[PDB]
Amino acid sequence: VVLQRRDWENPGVTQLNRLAAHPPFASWRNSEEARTDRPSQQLRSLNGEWRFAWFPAPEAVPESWLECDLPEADTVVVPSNWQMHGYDAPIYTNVTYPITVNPPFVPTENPTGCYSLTFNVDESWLQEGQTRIIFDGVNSAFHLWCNGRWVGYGQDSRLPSEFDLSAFLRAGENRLAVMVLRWSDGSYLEDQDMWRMSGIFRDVSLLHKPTTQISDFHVATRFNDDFSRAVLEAEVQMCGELRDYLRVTVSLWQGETQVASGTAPFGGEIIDERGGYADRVTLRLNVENPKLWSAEIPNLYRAVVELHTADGTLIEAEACDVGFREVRIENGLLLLNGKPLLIRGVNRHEHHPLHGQVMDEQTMVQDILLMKQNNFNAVRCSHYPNHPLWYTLCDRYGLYVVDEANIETHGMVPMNRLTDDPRWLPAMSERVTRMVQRDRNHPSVIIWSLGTESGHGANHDALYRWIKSVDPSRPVQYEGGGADTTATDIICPMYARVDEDQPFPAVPKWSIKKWLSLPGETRPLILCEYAHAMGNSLGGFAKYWQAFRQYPRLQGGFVWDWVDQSLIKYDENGNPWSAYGGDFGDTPNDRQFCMNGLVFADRTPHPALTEAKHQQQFFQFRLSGQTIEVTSEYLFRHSDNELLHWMVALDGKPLASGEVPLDVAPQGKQLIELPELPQPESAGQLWLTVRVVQPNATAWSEAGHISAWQQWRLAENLSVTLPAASHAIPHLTTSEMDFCIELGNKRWQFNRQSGFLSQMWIGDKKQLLTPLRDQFTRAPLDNDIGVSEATRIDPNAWVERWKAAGHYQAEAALLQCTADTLADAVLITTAHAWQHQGKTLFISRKTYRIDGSGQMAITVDVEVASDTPHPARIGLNCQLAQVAERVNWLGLGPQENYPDRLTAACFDRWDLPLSDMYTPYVFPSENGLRCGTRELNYGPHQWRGDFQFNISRYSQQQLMETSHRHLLHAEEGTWLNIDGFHMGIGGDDSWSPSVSAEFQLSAGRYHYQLVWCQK
Amino acid sequence: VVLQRRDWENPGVTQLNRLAAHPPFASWRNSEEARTDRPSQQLRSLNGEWRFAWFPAPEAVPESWLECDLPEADTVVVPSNWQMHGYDAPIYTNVTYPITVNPPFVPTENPTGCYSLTFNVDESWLQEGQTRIIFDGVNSAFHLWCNGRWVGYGQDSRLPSEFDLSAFLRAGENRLAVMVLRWSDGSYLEDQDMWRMSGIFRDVSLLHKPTTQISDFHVATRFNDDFSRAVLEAEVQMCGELRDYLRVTVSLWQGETQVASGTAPFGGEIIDERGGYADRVTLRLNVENPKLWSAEIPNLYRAVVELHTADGTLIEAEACDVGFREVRIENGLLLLNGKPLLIRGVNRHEHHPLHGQVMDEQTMVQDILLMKQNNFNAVRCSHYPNHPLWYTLCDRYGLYVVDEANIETHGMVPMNRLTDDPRWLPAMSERVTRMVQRDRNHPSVIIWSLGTESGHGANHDALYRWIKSVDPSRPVQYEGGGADTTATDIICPMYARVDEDQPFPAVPKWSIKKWLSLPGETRPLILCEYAHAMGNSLGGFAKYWQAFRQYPRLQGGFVWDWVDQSLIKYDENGNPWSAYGGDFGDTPNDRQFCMNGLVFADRTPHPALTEAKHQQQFFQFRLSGQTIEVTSEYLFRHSDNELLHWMVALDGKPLASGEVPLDVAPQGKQLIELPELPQPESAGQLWLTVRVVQPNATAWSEAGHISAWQQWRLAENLSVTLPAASHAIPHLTTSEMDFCIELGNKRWQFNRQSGFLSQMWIGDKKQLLTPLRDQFTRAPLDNDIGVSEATRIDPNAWVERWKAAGHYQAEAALLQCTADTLADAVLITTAHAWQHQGKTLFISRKTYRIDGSGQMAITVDVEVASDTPHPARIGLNCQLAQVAERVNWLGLGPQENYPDRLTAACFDRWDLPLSDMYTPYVFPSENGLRCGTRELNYGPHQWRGDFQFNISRYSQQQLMETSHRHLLHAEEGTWLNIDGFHMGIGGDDSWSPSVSAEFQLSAGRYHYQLVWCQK
Ligand SMILES: [Mg+2]
Ligand SMILES: [Mg+2]
Ligand SMILES: [Mg+2]
Ligand SMILES: [Mg+2]
Ligand code: NA
Ligand code: NA
Ligand code: NA
Ligand code: NA
Ligand code: NA
Ligand code: NA
Repeated sequence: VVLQRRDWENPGVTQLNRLAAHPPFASWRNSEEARTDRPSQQLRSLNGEWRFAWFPAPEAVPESWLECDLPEADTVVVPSNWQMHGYDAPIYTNVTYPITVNPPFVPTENPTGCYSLTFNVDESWLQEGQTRIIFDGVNSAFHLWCNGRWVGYGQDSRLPSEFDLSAFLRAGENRLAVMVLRWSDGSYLEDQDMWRMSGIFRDVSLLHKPTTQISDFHVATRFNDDFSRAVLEAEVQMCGELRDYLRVTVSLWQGETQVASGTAPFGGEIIDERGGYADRVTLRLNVENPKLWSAEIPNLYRAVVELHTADGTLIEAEACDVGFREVRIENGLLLLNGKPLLIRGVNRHEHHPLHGQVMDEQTMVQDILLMKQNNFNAVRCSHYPNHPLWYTLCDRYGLYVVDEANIETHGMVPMNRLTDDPRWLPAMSERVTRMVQRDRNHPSVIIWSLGTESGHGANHDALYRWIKSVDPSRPVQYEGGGADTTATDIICPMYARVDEDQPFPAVPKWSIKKWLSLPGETRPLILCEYAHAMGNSLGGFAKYWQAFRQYPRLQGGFVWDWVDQSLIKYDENGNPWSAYGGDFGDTPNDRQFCMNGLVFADRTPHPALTEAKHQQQFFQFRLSGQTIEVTSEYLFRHSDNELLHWMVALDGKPLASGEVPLDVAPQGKQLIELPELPQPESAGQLWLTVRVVQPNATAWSEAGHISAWQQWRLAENLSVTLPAASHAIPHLTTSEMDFCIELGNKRWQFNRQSGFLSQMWIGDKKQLLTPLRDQFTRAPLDNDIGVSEATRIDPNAWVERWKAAGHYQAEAALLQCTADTLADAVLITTAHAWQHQGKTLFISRKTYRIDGSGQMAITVDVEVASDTPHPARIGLNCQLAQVAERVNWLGLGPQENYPDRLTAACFDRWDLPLSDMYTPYVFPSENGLRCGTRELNYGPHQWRGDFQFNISRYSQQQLMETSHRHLLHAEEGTWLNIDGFHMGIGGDDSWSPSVSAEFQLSAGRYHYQLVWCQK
Repeated sequence: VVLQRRDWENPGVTQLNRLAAHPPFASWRNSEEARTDRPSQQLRSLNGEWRFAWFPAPEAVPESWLECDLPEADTVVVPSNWQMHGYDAPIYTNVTYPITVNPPFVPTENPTGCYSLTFNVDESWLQEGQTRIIFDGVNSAFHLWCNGRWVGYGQDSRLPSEFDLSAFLRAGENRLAVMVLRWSDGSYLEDQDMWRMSGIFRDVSLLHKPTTQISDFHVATRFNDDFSRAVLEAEVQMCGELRDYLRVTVSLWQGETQVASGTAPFGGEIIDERGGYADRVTLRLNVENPKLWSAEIPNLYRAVVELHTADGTLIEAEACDVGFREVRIENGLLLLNGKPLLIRGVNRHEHHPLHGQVMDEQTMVQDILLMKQNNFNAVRCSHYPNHPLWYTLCDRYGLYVVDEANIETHGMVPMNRLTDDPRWLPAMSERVTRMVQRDRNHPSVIIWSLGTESGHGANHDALYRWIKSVDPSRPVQYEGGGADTTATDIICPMYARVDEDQPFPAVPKWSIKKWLSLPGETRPLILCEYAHAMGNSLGGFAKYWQAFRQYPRLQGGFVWDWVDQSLIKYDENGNPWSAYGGDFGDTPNDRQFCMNGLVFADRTPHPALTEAKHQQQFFQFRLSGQTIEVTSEYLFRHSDNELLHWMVALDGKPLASGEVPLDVAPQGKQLIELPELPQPESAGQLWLTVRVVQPNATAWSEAGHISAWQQWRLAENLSVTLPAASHAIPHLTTSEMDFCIELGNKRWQFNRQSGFLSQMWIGDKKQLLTPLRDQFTRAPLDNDIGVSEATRIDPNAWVERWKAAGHYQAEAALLQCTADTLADAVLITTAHAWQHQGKTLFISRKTYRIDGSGQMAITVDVEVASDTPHPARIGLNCQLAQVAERVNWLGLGPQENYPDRLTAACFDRWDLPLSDMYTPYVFPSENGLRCGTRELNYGPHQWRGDFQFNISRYSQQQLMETSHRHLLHAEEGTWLNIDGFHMGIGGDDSWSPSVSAEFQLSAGRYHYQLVWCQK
């Protein structure tokens, strides 16, 4: 019958014989074990070694398999995705569905996973009560057999499916058989931008409950106006036979102290003309001066729910963690415990590079620590309900959660083709309701979300009202259909810009500042997705946070996203490398669009991460005279684990420094008086750096953790002294093909046909492998490329503007090249013009001055044609012969920084190994820049001026021709790029031009100067 | 798989392979036929003779039935209910489920109907296009096979279920097999107070459409401030292969005149980031000064939707009737076309005494004509979507409709057990959504309803918002959970009273005047059920209408209900009788509670109908001197078919009459002067009577139809003349046992032991069969009985208060009986005491004065113990010897009227046959009373005074002992009851006391006088 019905091609059938959803159960038979959240004997794990066989379709599955293990089958770990074991390929597609769009049908070649397990069941579990099996995650649909008999069917990859096995088991050995289909009618609602995989990827377990049992329970907390009194309200439901002797007790614990308690018989209030719920009871407990829950201080109580007899004999007990907090919207502001929130959030998919989409505790804890260490306070479950342990961990560590239902239909045309169709309402409702029924008691969950990218349909409206009706404690949001529909309490756009309107038809993304004050609008605005962190990204990030602070109704957003979705492949010699879309034969695919993280697959930080930490600081600073003003952005806590370190330095050289304790109230101010500063000996700029240090370790950080910092310029003494004139005078040697200059053990050569410095000698040794030439291009970033491909060009992306304008193909034509001997120097003058098909793009005019002391002063003036696309950079490059261990500079650092992403960097003297001067982005591009530099040292070379640079073993050319980082090979010597000017990187999104006007190189005339010498 | 799946015990499966729901289609291939609504060749009826066999379960059905006709099966007529043909019993239950409550399961003994049909299909339908089958109604679930192969499955008994037969049909003979189950998981949502039947009870048809087709269309009409401009908006959706040459044209017609037109290609406006619906188009037509639709004047246009090509080739045509009207709630008022409605409504089930739940045109038309003739302007579809033809007739004749979803869970405990469970959301949503998708283009449908008596659950909220999202042109209403929840735009209580609060816990029925002004309340109030019309009922009906008129926000209600649900059975002689609950072996049952109508099952009126007509009049009246002031309650029309008849009479005798045209604007007044009336000579009371008459016939009434009336007392001249002094004197004859009085041929006898008038003689004929005695009781009405039964007594009911107090068993004790001889008369004086168990209930003191003219003046004074329950009446009864043909009276008439139901009756001189003085209620009770009577004539007898009376061949004893009207037999002679005072009949409901305080007999001391003579 099962192969005849094809329930996996019927959106009217989403389960068969499946049990009702509920909060996490353990069925404790002792109240103390429940209180302390220790393991339960009534909850067994079935994870471990199972039997597995792969089939191309469900028609290919032999009928013997229902009763006998297949000898052809293998032994594999569960939980797992079968693509991670090599049985078939994982696919990466973004918008376009991985199957033909023909609802409700799927392909006839539908890969099939046959899992089986032989296991023991104890006699005690069968004599009394109810034994159930629980599958936490099966992708995407499945049929279940026990001892050869059919049990039932289930869909939705991301929520538990449970079945009663009481009538099916025997004492001793038992056999489970699970048939997992890769594709089903459920797939039409699971079109998230991620790897498409399948199998049993979350926990399997077995739970024993009594016959008379707790079948559901709800906890609520409401408050008086000043939060000095609370009422905890708990509604409990039972199953089994109803008797007068039955009782529930809900008791509230704080550590080992019981603070409140209530006991009552079953039989709720009268509800209508037919009475009340005889199988339900409500308990109300008064709590005076409750400790409140927030992400700043995650205060938790333990609630224990006991079903028992009047006389006091336990039947069973459940329990959960309780956080006393209020979430409400008033006067256009989202409030937590009466104060306006500021969301420092991120989006987080469940991803591991080795295990695929299987989640474990070690990884989850690793993620939460990094988040909190980097000033984040909120997370979005993009875009499905998470592993149940996630919520418990957020409750305990302190993070605000947006729990989101497993619905995305991005690939339909138009986007709401299913979500407006009443025949898809049943399948949709189950994905929203079963989420709310499971997670409604977690305090970390503050907002419900209806899914993502499914346009706006009437089904969203019904399900919105359903949530508001069953759970008034929490606001509901939904971005689809323009981000401000009747199905959202919060304006929640994706990738809307700070100042810039993007007036798309029907679904415009307004500037967030403008969006608030549209006629009739009153709601708060929090971006569900912003600052697309693909590759070298996060430009313009400070612009959001400046707006967030100034505008009360702008309350933050969630960065896209946390972690790169790369996977590990192995080569011939057995070495691992990071792979993205296409790398498995998967076609069509969306290549590297699956890598948008602030961290790599293995949780190493991208440079963008430090920019997020600095801008998301909790302390704000102002300087007046000798006075630092410190302001706190905390809403509830004092600065009880904070001190201020201050230091003053003269061009990197330390002069004075000290410490002061921080004692600031939430929203308060503290004025710190700096002592009399000693007077500086010499020329240079004085800088002040402050940083907030945490002396004591926490649950989430180490002793000495740095949480905030800020810099200021102090007094400047400009250099007014002439370097006393030297004895020596440089000598010029004119040839037809070269101008050569000599001074002691140093030699310079200017080629008279190319017009550039072709070689330079210290003593006798060659310093250059390539001539010193102008450069107006960069190895293109992901933001520069957008969705542009070889076979389908988008002419609007920056890379295509540059290609079509000939910027990459342009050839330097020499206009002028003269030499003159002066009293104490030699002066070389050059001029070049870069042309493409008869159009002059660039003109570069230079003078090189070599004086008696071996210093070379280079002066550059560039003209750029007003009607060419603004250049990526204006600077110089060369390949040095020398390979040295260390790079030393006086400028912004120590990490990678660009003009629109440099606020986190500080001015000082930095020193790193060469390999650190390279950011290993999986898709290679321009990387490693440092800005605002006054001095650079590498080997015996020193450059001075006011410039930006990168230094590495990889040419811009290798970087732009190579697609995977592991395919790069180090070149002879070190490629040096020194720019007078560099274009911003943008990243408000990664599919259209996103570099803001004030970071484009549009001035038409540019000037910079540099001194090159030996040290 | 069909027997193994058991899809009828699974609320997660409500259909298999069923096509989407849609507005009435006919697939016309000629535009002129679509416009004129003439028959289509592409829509065949399959109604007529089919084959049928009955089984006790689906397991008992032979497999040969799929392949071949069963020799044992009978030929029967479809549509029908198989209970109406005798195959099993119909069941009457009100609240309690007809099956054991154990969701989702049904009994293993499940009466199965096996239907089959052999039919031919036109050759062309096989070559190309799509052939579907439509079942408008199947009760309650079914499986379908064509030519032995399985097609699909269907639930919901009240909306059409459609299937594609294209891959199934063949040349020549085809056979349909339809397996119909009585019970399903669908029955849990179908617990309406009604007979429970089964089968194929609505139409069956075949529809042939092109492969490229119209699959959906919506029509909407919106207006400017004063309705002088309209825009008609029509959205159209297609199925099949998209071609650039395709087009849609929507044209609007009034008769043969095209008023507006619009044409466009497919491809709607951009909706989201993925574009728009390429398979859809939206047309907008301008209409200046549109004829507006209302129930007063049902102005209709015709819209024709053509799917064609660019060069003018038609593919197919659909169509509908369009009414230009706006429905909105503003400032707490329900407005139609800017004006506040006053709903004169009624609930109506689909019921026929012979054919059960099968509807036909003739019965439908008959129903509508009788409603309009009685001043009803609105109907409620209790409690499911009706036969499609009903909405077409309502559009055309003009009645406001409340379309109701087929959801009632009355029998659950608590009432919302299912409707609050997310696992019942899918089954529920299909009942709401598929109603709306079908009926949204009907103009007569002004309000959507979510069902009835299912409590208030979160599923109601979700479906409330769904309707408001897809159709904002109509308010949504729902009564469950207290009548004023968040799932209704209208306060819509059932049986809430005018002045009296009933503060039930959780779900109080506040008095309707009070309900309006509760703190925070702003909504309009229209009762969804009021004035329960069970048996002798509708007392206090005037009180509702007075308040409807004084309070702008009380906008009317729907009477419960239209027609008695009695069925026809046949006895031993084959003579018909009216049957109710229990008479088919059906048990448990709710007896006569299925009979609640204003009309009998055959559409003969109850007396209550005329009271509805009068209180619901559209013209109000005031008299001031010679001035009659007429006011119109019409909102839209002038009195263009209305004249006023006036007449003045002196104690029934005509003195003057006239006619005046009526020309009153909507909400207008008109003053009409009376000519000065000729002076009346003799004593008496003058009465003015006015009626409004329609001189011309309409679509719903004949010429001469009376639509409104009113009466006033004018001048009274009190009688002062002495009667003619008679010359004879009455003689007394005493014995120990009797006082006899004699005058001429006349003779009176008084029993000195009982104390009553025991016999009277006119010459030598006895006039009495039973002595003249006080009576304080009545054969209890349904309102008297309530839910009280022999096996479960309700002590609070009036009949039980009377039974327990001994009213029915009280025996008369004689206290005093004397005779005196005066100058010209004989005086008899009596005193009686009625006692029960040593307690005195009533005392009656009488005098009888028999004088020289032969007249007998009876004076009566009664005491009623304040602590006894107030009596049903204070009067006299006796059984007269004579049986006569006519009854003639001066008083309120001509129909049955009671003290709290007599506003419709007029004071005049009435003359009827004796049988019209008896109302044949199916469950017999007190009936046929007439109030305000000053003179009664019957045979040679005449009674003068100021009394209430009823006259018949049936004693109060027989009426109370007999349960069915057909089991009554005429008694010898005639039973007369003459009351001085009679209690009200009540009727606000029929399950608690409902007679208002001022219509109960509580004065304690009563007085009345009669004169009995032979005229
Ligand atoms: Mg399915
Ligand atoms: Mg997407
Ligand atoms: Mg079913
Ligand atoms: Mg009911
Ligand atoms: Na803000
Ligand atoms: Na992505
Ligand atoms: Na590259
Ligand atoms: Na009113
Ligand atoms: Na009834
Ligand atoms: Na009776």
